[PDB]
Amino acid sequence: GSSGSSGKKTEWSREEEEKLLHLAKLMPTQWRTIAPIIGRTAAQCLEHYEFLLDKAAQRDSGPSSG
Repeated sequence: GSSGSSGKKTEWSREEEEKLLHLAKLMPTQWRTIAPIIGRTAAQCLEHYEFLLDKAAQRDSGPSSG
């Protein structure tokens, strides 16, 4: 039981992201630590992070054959 209003949901910001990509890469197996280091929960950090990776690819910007 919920409503389409602010509260349960949580939108990230350029800042939260930038730092996320950094930490995530630093310790991809320490979400339990990055969570409290960023502000969001382990699940939130991982969930959001992973989402970014895919989001980036989708971006029209063509990938760099590597």
